Amino acid sequence: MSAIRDITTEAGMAHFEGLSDAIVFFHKNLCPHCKNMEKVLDKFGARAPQVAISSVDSEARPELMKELGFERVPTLVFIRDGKVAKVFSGIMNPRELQALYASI
Repeated sequence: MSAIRDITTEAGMAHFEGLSDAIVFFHKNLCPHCKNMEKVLDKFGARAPQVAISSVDSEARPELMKELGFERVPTLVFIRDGKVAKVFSGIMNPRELQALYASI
């Protein structure tokens, strides 16, 4: 129902271009807001077992977030069909995570 932890070795474009479904939450150790994303992604994964949610430690891979299109507040990135279908920077709730996901 949850897998939220760094997957830098499975988050490169080289296999992300060949995946079917993947979610990755970008974050930093110095971040009050990043907490909320864990709480809501837990309840999302528990309602969406077929998709896997990990994190990425963006502070220790600042080029990976940059090439994936961003450099800002905590960000949710969504892979579908062997490409990035969404990049969302900012806060969400689980009910809206479900709606965003189901819309992709």
